[PDB]
Amino acid sequence: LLSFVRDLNQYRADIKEMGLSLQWLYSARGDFFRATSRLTTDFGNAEKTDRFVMKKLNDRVMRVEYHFLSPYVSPKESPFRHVFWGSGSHTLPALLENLKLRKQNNGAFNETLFRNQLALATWTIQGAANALSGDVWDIDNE
Amino acid sequence: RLYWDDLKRKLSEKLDSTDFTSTIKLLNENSYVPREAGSQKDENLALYVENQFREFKLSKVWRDQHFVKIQVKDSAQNSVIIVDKNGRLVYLVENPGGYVAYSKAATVTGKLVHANFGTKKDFEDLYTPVNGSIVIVRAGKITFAEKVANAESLNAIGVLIYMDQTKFPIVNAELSFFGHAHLGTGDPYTPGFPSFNHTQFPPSRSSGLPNIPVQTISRAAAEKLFGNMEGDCPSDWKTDSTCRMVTSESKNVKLTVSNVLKEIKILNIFGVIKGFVEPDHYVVVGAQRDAWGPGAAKSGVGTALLLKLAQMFSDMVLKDGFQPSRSIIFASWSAGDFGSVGATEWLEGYLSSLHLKAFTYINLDKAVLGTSNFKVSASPLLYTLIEKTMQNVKHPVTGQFLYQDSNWASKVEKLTLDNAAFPFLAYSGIPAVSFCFCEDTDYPYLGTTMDTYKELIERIPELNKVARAAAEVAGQFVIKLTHDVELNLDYERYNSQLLSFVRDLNQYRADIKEMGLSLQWLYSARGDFFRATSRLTTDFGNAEKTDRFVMKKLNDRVMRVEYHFLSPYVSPKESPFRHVFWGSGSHTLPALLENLKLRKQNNGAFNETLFRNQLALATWTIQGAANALSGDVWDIDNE
Amino acid sequence: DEREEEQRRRLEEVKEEAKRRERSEQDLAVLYLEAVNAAVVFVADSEEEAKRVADIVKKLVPEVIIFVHDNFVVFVVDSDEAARRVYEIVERA
Ligand SMILES: *[C@@H]1O[C@H](CO)[C@@H](O[C@@H]2O[C@H](CO)[C@@H](O[C@@H]3O[C@H](CO)[C@@H](O)[C@H](O)[C@@H]3O)[C@H](O)[C@H]2NC(C)=O)[C@H](O)[C@H]1NC(C)=O
Ligand SMILES: *[C@@H]1O[C@H](CO)[C@@H](O[C@@H]2O[C@H](CO)[C@@H](O[C@@H]3O[C@H](CO)[C@@H](O)[C@H](O)[C@@H]3O)[C@H](O)[C@H]2NC(C)=O)[C@H](O)[C@H]1NC(C)=O
Ligand SMILES: *[C@@H]1O[C@H](CO)[C@@H](O[C@@H]2O[C@H](CO)[C@@H](O[C@@H]3O[C@H](CO)[C@@H](O)[C@H](O)[C@@H]3O)[C@H](O)[C@H]2NC(C)=O)[C@H](O)[C@H]1NC(C)=O
Ligand SMILES: *[C@@H]1O[C@H](CO)[C@@H](O[C@@H]2O[C@H](CO)[C@@H](O)[C@H](O)[C@H]2NC(C)=O)[C@H](O)[C@H]1NC(C)=O
Ligand SMILES: [Ca+2]
Repeated sequence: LLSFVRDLNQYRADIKEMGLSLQWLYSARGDFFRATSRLTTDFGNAEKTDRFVMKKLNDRVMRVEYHFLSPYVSPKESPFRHVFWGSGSHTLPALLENLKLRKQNNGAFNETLFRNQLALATWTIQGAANALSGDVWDIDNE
Repeated sequence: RLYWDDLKRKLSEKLDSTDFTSTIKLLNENSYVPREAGSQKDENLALYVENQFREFKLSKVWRDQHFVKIQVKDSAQNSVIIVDKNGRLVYLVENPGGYVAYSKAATVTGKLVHANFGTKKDFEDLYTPVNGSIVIVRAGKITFAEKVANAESLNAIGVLIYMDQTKFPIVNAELSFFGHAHLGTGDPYTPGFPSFNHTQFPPSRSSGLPNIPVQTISRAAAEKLFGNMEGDCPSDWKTDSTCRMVTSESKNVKLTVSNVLKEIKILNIFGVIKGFVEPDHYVVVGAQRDAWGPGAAKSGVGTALLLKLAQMFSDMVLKDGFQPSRSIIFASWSAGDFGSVGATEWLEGYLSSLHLKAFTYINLDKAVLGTSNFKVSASPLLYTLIEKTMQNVKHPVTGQFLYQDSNWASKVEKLTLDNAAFPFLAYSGIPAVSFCFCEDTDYPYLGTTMDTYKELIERIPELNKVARAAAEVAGQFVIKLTHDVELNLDYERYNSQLLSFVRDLNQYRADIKEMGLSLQWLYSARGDFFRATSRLTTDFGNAEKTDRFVMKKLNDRVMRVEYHFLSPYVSPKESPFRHVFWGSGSHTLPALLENLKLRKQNNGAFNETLFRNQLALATWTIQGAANALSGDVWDIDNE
Repeated sequence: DEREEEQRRRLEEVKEEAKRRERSEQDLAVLYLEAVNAAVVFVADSEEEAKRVADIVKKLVPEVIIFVHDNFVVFVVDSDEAARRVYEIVERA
């Protein structure tokens, strides 16, 4: 995630000229870091002989890769839904290339597509962080 | 240790000592009415519900903040005018006080053609075509959005909606009313993704937003319009004698709608009672808080039921030793009048957290509208739970059990777009249930300024007792879903559903045979699903209920049943209602049946390649659900 | 070549804006109706017919407020009853 936002830094002005902000990406990054740190802490404080606490924590672990599959894309027409390692306009590299087309001032840049990409990627990351953080009522979002 | 009988008896004991009418009357005080979505009184009622949840000492009380776009009236008044095509006279029919949210702002002029209810069959059996003309329809059978969509499908330029006296015996003929015409749920400008600031609100419009103006009019305005129209309305429509069909040659109608979008902040209030064994799995109980007018029946009854259920269950857990295995979430939604916006956006925001965790939703909206009938619409997985509940809960008036028809399950109507349980079932794959004590007619004051406490207590003098019966039904649902190690979710029910499907296919067998296709794979999938359900029931019977690990495996397999009927081949953003049984779109079984129906009509409306793909994807959805229910991947048998 | 382009587009703009201010008599009648929330706006062929129809309406509906303007007649009422009566009279007389 850090690398992702760093790849965004080279386009600050673009993000600034479209009236957009990167604050929500940093907040989602913080939430994901918090979720991973507490998951490691829970693994450390749990007893490995307790089959059920370990099962719950391992289920939370097994949901990590699944939550990076884009939930806003058709799996039939774009099967490679992983926003990190897939292909299509739903991936972070596609967002970066579309944003790249705004500096190189041709008419290839699609602003509405970029806004939708940013929204969907931001909430994919935030939802992965929320799901990793625990129960739905224990999400500290405001 | 308390068992089911002890919990039932204590629940009934607490229901006897509960005063629902006082809270209903409190929700109709001037500090809470009217409570349009995002208004100050909506926030006041939200704060009251939050403080009540805190005072009940629930396990945790929290809130969700959303910024959604609704539509409100503009300073420019919407108008319905009659113009003479000679140009010599114009006549203001009405400046309506109500409006239809999400209507397009436009001015259109043309003939006025009467459609009975706006259904597709009403349009097909019509003498006068509606293309290029304004359509006037009665409300009552389908949502406003469905009427407007059916009108747009035939190139109508406008829609007028009124309440006839036969369907709505209202003395006040000038009563205004309100609705919305968005063919969908949630914020129509954030289709498929939560209405949170994190998204920075990109430009995206739901495909269900209409492109023609639609306006609600009073019955007096409808009769004034009929005064300028010809032709008697059909007898089977069963409407007023003043009804007419088409405008005269000399008269046209001008409809002007100028509603404006408005961004508002809505609050969703939540309280949670944590479980004692598996607190990560939970039931959700929700109720709409907002309303255009006073919304006593539309919002007050449901909110009072939510408050009372939360209070009673908190008292049972804290004082009566009730130890639910799973958690219970009580939710007060907002912006429900605009298409269950709060609940839909909550689902879209926390889908990743609700996945295989929220296993049942119980809606409380409009649960008390009458006393004659007890009606229910739910996923089949809850049917058994409903039956057992109807067999021991007594009718508030007659005193008999609600279970009087043994064939009730074959007459259940599926959840509709206007019900808050519909996005829970069709989009997120959570088994949902809605129920109501109602009449054969519709409650006439829904969406009007006459939906007050006085009218409700006058139509239903036994309001306290009926509210108690509805709360008993909901509480027995919650107890059965949270108290035992078994979930009381009946997967075997879906077998029946599948049978109906293939039977509905039989009337098109010849078509299936001339396209070179077979139904043999569907029957094999039915056999696989039936055997899987039988094996699961046998495993539940042979298992030890104290062995938490075997029960955990079997219950996880149970909790995946509703999710596996969500179509995995469609985009959840553009087709959110993915459930092949209860959703909408070309991926559902009813859509397959309608497309197949078009093959008899030998015109080019039938789409063969679309039908072949529909059949393939539905067949493999059913087969994959059966395979997933059968067990491990290596234990799947293939011919 | 670009001078001819700007000349062409300026003439096209003038055409569009000239076509957009095209009013009908019914448009002015509807503006009269919507301005004061009138019930009926009647466009006569002459001021005499306007006066005669207005006087007939005033005789049958005394409470109506009548605004006679060239050959246009604007009927403002206080109740829907008077609106219906005025409309029937103007449409059938
Ligand atoms: C509703 O749809 C109908 C059907 O398209 C529309 O009526 C159609 O109007 C056009 C032009 O007004 C007609 O075109 C003429 O058709 C005659 C047919 O004999 C042809 O000889 C002429 O050369 C010309 O093409 C068309 O026929 C007519 N259709 C019918 C069945 O009468 C109607 O206008 C639509 N409603 C509205 C309000 O626009
Ligand atoms: C999250 O998004 C919402 C909705 O976009 C933001 O609320 C809106 O914020 C704008 C700008 O601060 C408000 O407009 C301003 O209104 C004041 C008062 O008239 C005026 O002086 C300004 O010139 C500007 O027009 C707008 O009213 C407000 N909308 C609502 C419904 O409150 C919110 O700020 C965002 N939150 C964060 C943390 O970004
Ligand atoms: C009958 O139904 C079939 C199936 O839906 C229709 O064929 C479909 O036609 C559309 C538009 O012609 C095709 O859309 C395509 O989408 C891809 C997505 O990447 C895009 O790249 C293309 O530019 C195009 O927009 C779609 O592929 C195609 N589907 C199939 C299975 O052939 C057909 O049009 C329908 N017939 C009638 C008369 O409506
Ligand atoms: C920029 O991206 C948007 C979003 O993908 C494109 O909008 C699509 O437009 C087509 C028709 O042109 C529609 O069928 C789609 O429904 C639109 N998509 C969405 C998400 O609204 C737009 O075409 C792109 N612009 C260019 C120049 O390629
Ligand atoms: Ca949304």
